[PDB]
Amino acid sequence: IVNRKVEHVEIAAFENVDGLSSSTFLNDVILVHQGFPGISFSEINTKTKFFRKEISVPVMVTGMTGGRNELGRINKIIAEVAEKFGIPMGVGSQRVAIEKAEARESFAIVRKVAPTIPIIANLGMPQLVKGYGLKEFQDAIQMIEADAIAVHLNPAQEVFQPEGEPEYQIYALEKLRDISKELSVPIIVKESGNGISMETAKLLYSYGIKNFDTSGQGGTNWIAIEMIRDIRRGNWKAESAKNFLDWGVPTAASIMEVRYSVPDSFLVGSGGIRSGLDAAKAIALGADIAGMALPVLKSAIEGKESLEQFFRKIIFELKAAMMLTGSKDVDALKKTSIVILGKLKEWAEYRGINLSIYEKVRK
Amino acid sequence: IVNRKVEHVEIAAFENVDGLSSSTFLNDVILVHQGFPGISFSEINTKTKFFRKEISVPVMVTGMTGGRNELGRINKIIAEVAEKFGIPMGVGSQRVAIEKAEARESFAIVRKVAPTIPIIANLGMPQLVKGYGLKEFQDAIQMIEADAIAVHLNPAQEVFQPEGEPEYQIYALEKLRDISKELSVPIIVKESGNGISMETAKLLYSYGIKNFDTSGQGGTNWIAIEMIRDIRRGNWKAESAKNFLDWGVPTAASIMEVRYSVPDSFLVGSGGIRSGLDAAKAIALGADIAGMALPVLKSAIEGKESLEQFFRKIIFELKAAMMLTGSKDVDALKKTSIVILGKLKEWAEYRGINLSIYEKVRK
Amino acid sequence: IVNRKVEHVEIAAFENVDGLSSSTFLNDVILVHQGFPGISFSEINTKTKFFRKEISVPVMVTGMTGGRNELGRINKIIAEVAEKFGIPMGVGSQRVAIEKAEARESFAIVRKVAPTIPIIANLGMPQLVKGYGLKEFQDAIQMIEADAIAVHLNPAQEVFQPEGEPEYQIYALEKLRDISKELSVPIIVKESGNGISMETAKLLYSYGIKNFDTSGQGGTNWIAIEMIRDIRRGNWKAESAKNFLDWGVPTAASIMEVRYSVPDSFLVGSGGIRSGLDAAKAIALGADIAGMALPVLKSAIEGKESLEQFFRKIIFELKAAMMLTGSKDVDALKKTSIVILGKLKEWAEYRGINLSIYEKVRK
Amino acid sequence: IVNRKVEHVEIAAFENVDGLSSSTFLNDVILVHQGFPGISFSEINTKTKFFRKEISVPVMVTGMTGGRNELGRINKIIAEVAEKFGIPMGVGSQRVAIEKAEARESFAIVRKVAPTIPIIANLGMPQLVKGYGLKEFQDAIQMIEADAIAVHLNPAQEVFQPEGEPEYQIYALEKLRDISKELSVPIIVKESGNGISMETAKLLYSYGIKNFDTSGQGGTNWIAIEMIRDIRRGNWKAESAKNFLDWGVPTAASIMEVRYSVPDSFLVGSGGIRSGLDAAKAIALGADIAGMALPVLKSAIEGKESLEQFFRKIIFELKAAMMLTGSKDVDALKKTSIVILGKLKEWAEYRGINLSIYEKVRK
Amino acid sequence: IVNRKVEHVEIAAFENVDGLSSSTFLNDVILVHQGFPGISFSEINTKTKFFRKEISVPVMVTGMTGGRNELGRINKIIAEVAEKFGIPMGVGSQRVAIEKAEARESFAIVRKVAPTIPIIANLGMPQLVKGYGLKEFQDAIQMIEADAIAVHLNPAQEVFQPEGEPEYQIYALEKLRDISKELSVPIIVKESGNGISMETAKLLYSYGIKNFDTSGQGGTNWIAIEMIRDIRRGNWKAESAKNFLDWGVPTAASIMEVRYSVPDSFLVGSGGIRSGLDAAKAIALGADIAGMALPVLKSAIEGKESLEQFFRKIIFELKAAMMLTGSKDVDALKKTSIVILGKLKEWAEYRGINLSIYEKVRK
Ligand SMILES: Cc1cc2c(cc1C)N(C[C@H](O)[C@H](O)[C@H](O)COP(=O)(O)O)c1[nH]c(=O)[nH]c(=O)c1N2
Ligand SMILES: Cc1cc2c(cc1C)N(C[C@H](O)[C@H](O)[C@H](O)COP(=O)(O)O)c1[nH]c(=O)[nH]c(=O)c1N2
Ligand SMILES: Cc1cc2c(cc1C)N(C[C@H](O)[C@H](O)[C@H](O)COP(=O)(O)O)c1[nH]c(=O)[nH]c(=O)c1N2
Ligand SMILES: Cc1cc2c(cc1C)N(C[C@H](O)[C@H](O)[C@H](O)COP(=O)(O)O)c1[nH]c(=O)[nH]c(=O)c1N2
Ligand SMILES: Cc1cc2c(cc1C)N(C[C@H](O)[C@H](O)[C@H](O)COP(=O)(O)O)c1[nH]c(=O)[nH]c(=O)c1N2
Repeated sequence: IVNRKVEHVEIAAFENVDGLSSSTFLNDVILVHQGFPGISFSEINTKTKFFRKEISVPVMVTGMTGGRNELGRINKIIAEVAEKFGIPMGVGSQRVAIEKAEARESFAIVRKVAPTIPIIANLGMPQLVKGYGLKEFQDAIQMIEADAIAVHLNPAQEVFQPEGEPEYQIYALEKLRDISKELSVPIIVKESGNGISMETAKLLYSYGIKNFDTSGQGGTNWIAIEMIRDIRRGNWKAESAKNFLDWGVPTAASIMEVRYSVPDSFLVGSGGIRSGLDAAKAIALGADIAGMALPVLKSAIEGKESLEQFFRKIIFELKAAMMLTGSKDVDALKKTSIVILGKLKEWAEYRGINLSIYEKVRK
Repeated sequence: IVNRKVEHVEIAAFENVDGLSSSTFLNDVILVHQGFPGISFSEINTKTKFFRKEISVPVMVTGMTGGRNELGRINKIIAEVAEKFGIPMGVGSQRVAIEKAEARESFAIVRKVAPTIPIIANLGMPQLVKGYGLKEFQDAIQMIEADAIAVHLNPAQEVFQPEGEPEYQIYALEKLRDISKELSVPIIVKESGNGISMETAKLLYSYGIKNFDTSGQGGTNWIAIEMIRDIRRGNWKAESAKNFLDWGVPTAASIMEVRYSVPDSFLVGSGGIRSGLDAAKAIALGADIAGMALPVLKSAIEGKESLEQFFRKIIFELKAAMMLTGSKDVDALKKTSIVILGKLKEWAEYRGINLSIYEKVRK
Repeated sequence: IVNRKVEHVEIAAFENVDGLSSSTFLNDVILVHQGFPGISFSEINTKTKFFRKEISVPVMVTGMTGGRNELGRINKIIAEVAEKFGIPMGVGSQRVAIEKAEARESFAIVRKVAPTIPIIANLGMPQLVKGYGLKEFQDAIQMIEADAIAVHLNPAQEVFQPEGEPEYQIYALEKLRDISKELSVPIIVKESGNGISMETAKLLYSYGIKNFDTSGQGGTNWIAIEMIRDIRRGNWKAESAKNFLDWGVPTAASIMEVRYSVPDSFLVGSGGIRSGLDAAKAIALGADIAGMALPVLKSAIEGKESLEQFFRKIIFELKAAMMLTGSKDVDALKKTSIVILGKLKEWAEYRGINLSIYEKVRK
Repeated sequence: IVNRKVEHVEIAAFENVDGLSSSTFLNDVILVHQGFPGISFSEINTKTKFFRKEISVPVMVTGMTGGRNELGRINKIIAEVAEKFGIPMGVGSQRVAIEKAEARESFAIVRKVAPTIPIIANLGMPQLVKGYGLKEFQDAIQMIEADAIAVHLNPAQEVFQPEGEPEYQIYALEKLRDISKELSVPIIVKESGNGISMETAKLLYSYGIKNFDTSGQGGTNWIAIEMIRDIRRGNWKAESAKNFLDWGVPTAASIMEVRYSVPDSFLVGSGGIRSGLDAAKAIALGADIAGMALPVLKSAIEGKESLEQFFRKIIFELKAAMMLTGSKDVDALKKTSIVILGKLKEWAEYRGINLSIYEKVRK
Repeated sequence: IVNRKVEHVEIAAFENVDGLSSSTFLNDVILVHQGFPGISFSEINTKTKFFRKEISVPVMVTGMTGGRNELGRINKIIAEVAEKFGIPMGVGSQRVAIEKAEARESFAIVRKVAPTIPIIANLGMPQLVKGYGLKEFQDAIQMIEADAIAVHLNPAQEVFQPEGEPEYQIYALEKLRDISKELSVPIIVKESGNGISMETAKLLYSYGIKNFDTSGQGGTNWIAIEMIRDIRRGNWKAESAKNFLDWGVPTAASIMEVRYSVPDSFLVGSGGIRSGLDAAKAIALGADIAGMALPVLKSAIEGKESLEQFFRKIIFELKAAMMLTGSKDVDALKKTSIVILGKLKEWAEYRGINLSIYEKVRK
């Protein structure tokens, strides 16, 4: 509590950037109550598959950090709790540990304290245009004995950074498609707060990507975070960032767009998942699991007991929503009755998402 | 800073008239975020055609002023900055310069400091019913070696002015049609804050006019400006003007209406364009270029450095929206995916704009 | 200013009952602006027919009062101004003057100071329920040399009266149909603030009534007026009236319902008409004439000059809406382009108003 | 209603400058209610002396305008109503009419329609600073057969003028003392919205001035008026004027300061007098007469009838305050019981106004 | 605009810490307006003495920064503008430059571009408790050829720092008294936002300090700044700092306390001076000169022209206050009439500041 944290963690944890001027559109999704659930709360089974492993609840912690000692302390807390609950955990970008051996332990610690759960490696898509490839993926994976690797897209954050220029030439996907052949674990492509559209999902699927993490708008606003970095430097790009605070595909729309355009994908619904009711909605809408990042960071900073109480609350809320929809298991929740209203309805109509066909696909 | 400005400039620059009680409907248009853009920021090309010239960015400054020394100094600042950025500039109505030789310099200064960019001349449609014709158009054009001439429509402003009566007999378009035959440059017909409908666009097109500048409601509210002139005179028309503050076709609806009804038009989207994101929206919706007047005037009054900063910000915001839609160039932006929601969707439905065919036409 | 007025006039003029918790739905109707109107302001012709007479402007003052000296003074003001402007005027219910000779002059004064315009007699439907018949109708007409007689429906007001029991049995319409055979002037059936539905209009038309005045919700709220009378008496019906403050067909929807269900009707659009723009919207939507009551009462109380200024304002606003839709005359305004949005659109869709056929019917 | 008014009249009448960010402190003065007044309403006598004449009510209209035709029309309205009510009227500064013969009639009209009441000429102190002398003072008096001449102080307004440099050297008071020797009528020195302090009153009294008009803060805010002129010119002095909007001695404190420091003065209490109750408070606090300017201007603009209703209201409110303090005449109101509270009390204590002796002085 | 600033400068310039939950009490001080000033604006003389030099205006820029290249750039701007306006400038703490030769140039540059005005060096009282002695003071003075050195007190900022333990033992004052013997320039002791009380002023004067800078609460809130640094680190001291946001002696009360307790002091009135009227109030209350820091930093960050404009406004506001109190020079302003009200009057009463004697002392 004396030394400063890296600036992006300092801002995410302590500034007003969660859902700032943005929306998941989850308020436009209603799960229909069943006054006769047909199940017992104690029979509800929240187990599900995550590649070759079984996990205890259809939630994951998505990648955030690593690379300095204090960041390894936060990673260790999150991993210990994730191991206890049987939930998968992604790490943050491993680029610093690829570059510097001293940064490695703040990632490897995760696997030491969480030997059984799925652990998910992380590198950013622009690194593929800047020299990273098969070897650096394998290094990231072996560092934490990962069961998958996430490749993140963050062009909106990069456009509004004080220095910088997003680079997403098609060569990156050509290289990723090559790497996907040689890796021993699956690739998931995720956004970083601005969501995945049907066009992007279909382009990724054409290069062999089958696993996606929506990371839609409505949760951590990385455009807001770069706006605050720009404010702190007296950088005029801050006022430009302000005009883009509601840029991106809202999480509920991105889950519908990826499930509809890639019906057989393995889909993580994330970006603004803050309760187990949000998690249930994301699954019923079409995700296979719900992901969360910021609220886990905030609770882990408060400490291990805070984070265990956080997962207790999320799991309770998910099971309440399953009980009150008569969903005895995760498969039943994916098929349960919903109502779609409001702006989400209008988004799907304009985008050509024929709801009857949608309903069949999501199940 | 001692002498009063002309009354309409004083009010537009310093009273609350920008979007007063009115709306562009641009908030109902969303550009769909592409988390894999397929391009590098440094590859984005914003060049586009403006008649026989290329311009650097698909934006123009539309006509505002001229005719007095202090107005000449604002024109000179705006023209030097436009020249430096490679953007077209319209001047304000040249009627006073046609009438008085001493008023000419405050228009001509534009072409002196901006020898390369397109410069657009300006006369009012009602002058055509009051003796102006071919010679006065040629004179307006020669005064600034213009590349085009804008003919403005402002009946709403004229209805509420303390004095006066709009005159828009069809003879004006008969005369404009004859003129267009003899002129060496194209004619653009523009509104002045209340927008172009399908009926107006089709009537103009039927007299040979193919170049339109929407100047929709949502930006400078000229009904509110005359309301303020009437308030200042103790004139009761002020309360009637109040009842019409939201009169007009909103800029986004007018861009759709003109593009749908006149698919081969060259279309400036203006009226309440206040960021490069608004500009990108207007182009994606169907415009060829985005036009701005009031914010350029306010920054030019602050000075040359303020207006250079203003254009740097608009350009950066337009490039951010192109980067985040995967639009490598202006042609790509015109075909990028959008969502239309809300009142703009209801407007297009009632007006018979078949969205399937809309999407095809805008591209 | 020393003696109290009759209670319903005192409440209407001075309590907050105009539009209380109620809506005309006119905000959902947009008149499409035409930047090239095709006319000059001075050629606009506002003349129209009202039965066998021509009137100067398509607006009428609907019935409000009469029956005491002070009410006769307000009637004289309204009538002299109406005569000067060439606009028709209805009087308030003539029941008291049928009952008492001393109450006659406060009605007859209207024809004395207004010899040329149309003057519309008034009796309530509940008087036909109670045995008024042909002679009392003839006497109401003769008293003011009326050009028509309006029969008002006010069941909502009657239900919430401290004393009240409305009776609206079908034999009253049998009596009215018999009476219509023997009168020299046409009958108009109007509501009193809660609007005419398609069922009510079709029922009235089946008994021979062809002239209707909507008197929809959104203007004077007569449920609110009786709520206030109940409050002043410590009567618990006030809380019940509160629950009905938004009861009734909104003016814009009643115009649509009557014009669609009775396409040949002569239709006054009234209830909450408060500007010339509201008047123009009522006519473009399907009315022949716009009617107003409360704002005329409030201005007449202020005095003759205040009421002349009031009409000047309404007329100017109507002509501005005509000018800015390119409507050279009232017939053109009836066919001008509009947009219907919002709740009005949903109301019409649910009620089976096929908008295509609506547009044809209204013109 | 078509030509613009002179700028300071346009701003005063129609912008929000009455009491802007300023206070009369009259809310800190309570007149003690007397439940047994000892008089009947009809015996109240409001007559008082104004120099050699008797006036009907202890109120005057203070100087505002003149010098153009339209300003002459407002002066004629005020003067005819003042003559009808028996109240004195001052004219606005006569500088323009001293400079230009064509501007004379807009002042002289006052004496033509008001032959009997006191009429007070007006010139500014800055004219004495600039070499106006005895003949220009005599000419200002003769122009309207004035009964007195007011010399106004307006340094605060002059400091914030776009153009301004106030000069208030002691030789002007030497000139004024010389002039006073040779005039046939008395001089009143008044402020212009920022109030007379004890230092200023004692300095003026040392040069022979015995008649003062407080013109304190809380009413028309002339710093605010010049702030608005600076805003309209894009002049940065506007922000400085903003910081001074509450500069000056509040009217109630200026009445106390002048009556205490100059106990034999003839004292007009003005600045923010807006009701007959404010007028009665000013007199009970120590003024001889209450003066008003802005509300008279606003009512005269409305018309003769509006200004007659205005005076009827002020007079009735004054007589109600006289009745309810048991004050049968103006002398009694001057001695009636009051309470001083709040900031006014603290102001007086800090300024060394021994309230015991204050009560004796005021009476 | 790309690299981060040092954290205290980032927070002060761009977070909401000016006057946060604190008050100068300057709103309780009124300068009495003089409607006959007795002077001309052009004759007002703002020159005054600052030790052995004459300065152009009685305002100084107090110490803020230096020690890194970007901090040297801001110092260069402030010193160039200060030299232009003839106003003294203090630098920020020189500790880093005593420690590291590379940090010297970012202070020295001040004397290079400002060869004439008074420059004031700066070290903290905590360096005397640690270890600094005569040579390090001499070195700070020679580094910039200073005309005086300020020694700052900042115990409240130190208490709330994430790492802090303030130490203010009396041997530091013994050391300062010994150093003062051997310096060739005077020492000023200043606070840093929490004000100087009569106890602290008397204690300092007993060790030979004769020059003081109040730096009261109401301006830059350094407990707020440390509160935000604590929030950024997740440090629970932030909630404790919250409870102390309004800790300290308000600037106006600190000026009265130090002038009353040390009547012969040379006194800078600072902490929340934001306009020339604030500056005038501080001088009239008892200060010799008014000091500012934060608004100078914010303008310097915008650029040299912004800073020049900021000083033009301050000087104009000061001269307006001088003009409107009839104060021909600074000595006159120091004796001009005031009113003290409200909490400031209560504070002085409770603290035994006999206002009679106060008046005499301040003059
Ligand atoms: C502090 C912190 C840091 C990072 C992130 C987030 C946070 C809060 N996120 C993005 C994260 O995985 C997730 O996609 C978004 O934050 C949206 O989910 P939430 O709204 O936060 O639940 C992230 N994403 C990733 O792929 N690589 C990483 O290095 C990081 N770093
Ligand atoms: C002060 C000023 C003056 C003018 C205008 C505007 C302003 C702000 N505009 C209309 C302008 O070109 C534009 O169509 C509208 O103002 C809408 O765009 P903005 O919302 O202002 O960006 C205008 N247009 C025109 O064709 N001739 C002209 O003389 C003027 N004068
Ligand atoms: C004071 C007053 C008195 C009456 C009325 C109204 C008012 C305000 N109205 C109803 C009126 O004609 C009209 O239908 C409604 O008031 C709705 O129009 P406005 O919203 O008032 O313009 C009414 N109508 C009627 O047919 N006979 C009448 O006696 C009266 N009395
Ligand atoms: C429109 C207008 C114009 C003038 C003024 C006022 C107004 C409103 N006032 C000042 C006026 O006499 C009076 O002292 C102040 O306005 C304060 O009183 P009110 O608050 O306005 O009642 C003013 N006074 C003066 O002595 N000579 C003048 O020429 C004018 N001009
Ligand atoms: C960014 C910045 C940094 C510094 C300061 C201020 C600011 C704004 N201040 C305190 C400054 O001199 C002054 O006493 C207080 O800020 C109060 O005055 P203002 O309210 O800021 O005008 C300060 N004082 C000091 O003696 N040595 C220093 O190093 C600094 N550093």
